[PDB]
Amino acid sequence: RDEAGITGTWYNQLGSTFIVTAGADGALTGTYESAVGNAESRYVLTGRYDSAPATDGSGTALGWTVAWKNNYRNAHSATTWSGQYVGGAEARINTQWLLTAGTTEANAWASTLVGHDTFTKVKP
Amino acid sequence: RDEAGITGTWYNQLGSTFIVTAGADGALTGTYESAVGNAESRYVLTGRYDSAPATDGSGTALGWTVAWKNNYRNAHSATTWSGQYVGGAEARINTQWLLTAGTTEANAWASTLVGHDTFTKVK
Amino acid sequence: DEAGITGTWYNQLGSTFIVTAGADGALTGTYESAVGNAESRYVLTGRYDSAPATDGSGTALGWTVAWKNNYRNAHSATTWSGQYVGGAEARINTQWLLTAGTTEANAWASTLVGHDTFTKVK
Amino acid sequence: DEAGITGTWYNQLGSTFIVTAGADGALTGTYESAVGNAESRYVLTGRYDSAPATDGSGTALGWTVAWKNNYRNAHSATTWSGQYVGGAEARINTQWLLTAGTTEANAWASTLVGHDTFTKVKP
Repeated sequence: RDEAGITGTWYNQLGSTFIVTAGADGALTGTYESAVGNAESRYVLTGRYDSAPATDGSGTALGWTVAWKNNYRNAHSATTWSGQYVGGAEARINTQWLLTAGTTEANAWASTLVGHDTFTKVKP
Repeated sequence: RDEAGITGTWYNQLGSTFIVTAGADGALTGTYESAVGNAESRYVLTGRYDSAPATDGSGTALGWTVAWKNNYRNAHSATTWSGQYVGGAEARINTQWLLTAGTTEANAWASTLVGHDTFTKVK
Repeated sequence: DEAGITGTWYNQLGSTFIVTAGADGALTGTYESAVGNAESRYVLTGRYDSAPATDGSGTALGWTVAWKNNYRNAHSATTWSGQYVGGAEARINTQWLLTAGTTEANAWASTLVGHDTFTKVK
Repeated sequence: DEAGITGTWYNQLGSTFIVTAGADGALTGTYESAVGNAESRYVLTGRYDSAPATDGSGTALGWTVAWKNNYRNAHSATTWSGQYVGGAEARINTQWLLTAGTTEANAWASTLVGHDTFTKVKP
């Protein structure tokens, strides 16, 4: 388990804030606050992680989702982050993400942005 | 919202089976069974959807995650699907996905597959 | 194969992909997009595996269009990465990335991803 | 940006990208990968926006390598899509898709996705 390691507050290269708890049976629960886009304050996130990773120095696979609706705004969109947690002095979660917006069928070719976020326990 | 429309069993183009409950608060919970890769039986999934979508006939944005560990197997990996639900007679969830495996730092450039899954109510 | 790839292809959106595959592994031709900030034909260039596996695998390829021609400039570029699969029902199965020139501030939102399947008839 | 893009670039893995930007929007050159099933230099071709915006935006570009040369054939191709940012920190920021030739049964796992940043300084 990297339950110890994952749980807590993380920061990406944009200044976004990711607060998460890793449960014992593979759950990720928390809130996400984005520094960019059509977003204000905290959004619910849920995800999953590998609770029994390989002990061979490999990272721990995880992922989570945010739907960009809360008590402030609704951006009619959702982001999934897919990546791995890497332990050590400078712990890191390296991710790629997909951000899909609800579109009409004629616009659906342009529904989905892709990008990458690196999270550290210390802000930039 | 699409709570009723989304809740149920979905099948993708590979024969994979998505069983999902959409909650009133925007939650998705259920099980995923992959017909492909290093997987057997059901895996837990959790995700979110837009519980108050646009009414201009847009899709409903959603996403979910599966970590590929259950009682039977552990593939040391996780998939996320990001996409949108389109309701109607031929209801569809159109998704793109990222599958990341735990890797060493030297192999991290090769950690993440990308693909697309289209889910339908009937196989 | 050279001649199997060479020719006119159509995707699920009604776009038109006209390509010649060189013996040197080159792809050259033109792309006409049915959607987005585009009109008329655009130059494309790419590469393909000119000596693929013989075990029934497809043939890897990729190409780029920058969305500038004599009519329009959308300050963006698409790359398609995929594989050609021969046979009665010949297909090129691709995923693509479309990056627009952005400011540094908006760079997180620079790139769309999608998937196009090309066939020999519409 | 033709003079600015033209040159020898290195990514964070130490791969070498030698490119020439043409007047007519062409990119031509060689790529040498520090990782995967690769040896020596491979032909690349691509395109860039030869008349970009004047508003501080980057220059959109992309290129393709097929991983066949005289030394090796990985039966795969990578495309990089990104933008050139001029000036102080001269940078090409890209995302990439690496597709292998696969059987139809394995086509779900045909494509890797990643990100590479290029600078003229070898790290």
